[PDB]
Amino acid sequence: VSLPRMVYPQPKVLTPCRKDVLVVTPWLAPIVWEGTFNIDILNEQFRLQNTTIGLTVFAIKKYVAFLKLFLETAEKHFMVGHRVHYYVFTDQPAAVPRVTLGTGRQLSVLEVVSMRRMEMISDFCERRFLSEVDYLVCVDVDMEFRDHVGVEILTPLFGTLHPSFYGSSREAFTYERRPQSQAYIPKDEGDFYYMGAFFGGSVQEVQRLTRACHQAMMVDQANGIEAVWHLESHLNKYLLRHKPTKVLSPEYLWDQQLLGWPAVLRKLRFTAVP
Repeated sequence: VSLPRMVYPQPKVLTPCRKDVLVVTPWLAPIVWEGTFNIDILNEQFRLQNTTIGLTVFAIKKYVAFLKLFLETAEKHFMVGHRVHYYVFTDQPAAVPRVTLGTGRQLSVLEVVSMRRMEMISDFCERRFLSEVDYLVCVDVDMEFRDHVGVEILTPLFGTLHPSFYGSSREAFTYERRPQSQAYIPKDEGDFYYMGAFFGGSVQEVQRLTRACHQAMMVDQANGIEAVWHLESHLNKYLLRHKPTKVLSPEYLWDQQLLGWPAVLRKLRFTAVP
């Protein structure tokens, strides 16, 4: 459908807002920073498609303690105005807190180890996710939303710049460096260091990613090697070879106690818990 008439400031071709950071990758994917997007336009575009976003977390053993703050803050900040389906995978269904949800938002508790996590997405819940949501977003539970995380992130496949490495040279990236591992990346390769804690995309692309990562992890297991940073290492190999269609800035994965609040971050949207 057509967008309706909208009144907003004209984009200025010769006076770009963000001159301090790279806002597009060399394969022409946007890198999402505050000041690159008009959220009203994006909200219109995605609401006209009746977009449903699946937010998936694993909360095992003591990590169930983090669910209340995670879900409460997601209610304030994550995809507000859009349809949201939370999928909470846990070994303790009874410890999932009772959190009040806004309209058009639902929560499913799925009762159940990075390889086990990939199995849930690509195998056990494959049909379900295809039937229920348009996009899947995969995050860690020991986190809280502090600001807007919305449809600006949505795209066929995204990763997020790891907050410790966004300013680093590729030699410093903690990729798997042993050629015996399927996640191996040599010193002269690499675009970015993506964090394992925040990635997503269309259901089909996230399933493709998890299927590929699971295969790679099984091959490594058969060869008696475990990648240095586990899923994160495999995600980085996958995203090197299959370029993401958006990259999220570190606004989307931050640790203020560890890293402060640098000028390059206008907002701190999703953060580690103090």
